[PDB]
Amino acid sequence: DTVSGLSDKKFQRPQDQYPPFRFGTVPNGSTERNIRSNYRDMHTHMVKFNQRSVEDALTSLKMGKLDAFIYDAAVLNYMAGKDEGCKLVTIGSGKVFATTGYGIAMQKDSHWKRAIDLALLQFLGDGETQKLETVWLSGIC
Amino acid sequence: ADMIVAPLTINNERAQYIEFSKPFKYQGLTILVKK
Ligand SMILES: *[C@@H]1O[C@H](CO)[C@@H](O[C@@H]2O[C@H](CO)[C@@H](O[C@@H]3O[C@H](CO)[C@@H](O)[C@H](O)[C@@H]3O)[C@H](O)[C@H]2NC(C)=O)[C@H](O)[C@H]1NC(C)=O
Repeated sequence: DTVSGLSDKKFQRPQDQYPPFRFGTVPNGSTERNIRSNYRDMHTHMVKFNQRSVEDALTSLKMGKLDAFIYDAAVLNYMAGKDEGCKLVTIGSGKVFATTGYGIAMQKDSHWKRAIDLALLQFLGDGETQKLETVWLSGIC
Repeated sequence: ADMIVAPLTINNERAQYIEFSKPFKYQGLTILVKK
């Protein structure tokens, strides 16, 4: 690896002669809020972003436009898993910063939450989420 | 007791009688072998 995450001085201090620049961070989504809330200096420097989704960002990176991409964990892992050859993310076990999870958003205090949540717990309990992982999210590398 | 602050596992059997909170650490299940 070349960068130790969000604590490296290269990211934390954008004043290098060789300025490793333009992590994707598609604007006006979710991780941009975290960046703009915690440390404003990247958000100030970070302007050479991508105007499209990961699909354009990955080809731009392969073409040499930018050398770093900062985005979600699951989608980036899937993209890396489904590729000719392989494009490697940083150390995967430690590449999950600001851990959270997906979920279903409903109206404030609705009675469905009592049942659908327990259904989801059951689903994770019997292993029926597991073979969905095999079927839908897999790659060669 | 009025609260449980401990490594409590969230599952179906407990959610029927308890209102939990969002997880603060994810974990799974492994096995221990002497080596
Ligand atoms: C993030 O929020 C912005 C806020 O609207 C979303 O739209 C972008 O914001 C710009 C700046 O307000 C908008 O520019 C507009 O462009 C039209 C056509 O050129 C012009 O007639 C207007 O007066 C205004 O300047 C525009 O709606 C849009 N930006 C572009 C380049 O189209 C944006 O969709 C949200 N999400 C993202 C990922 O940016």
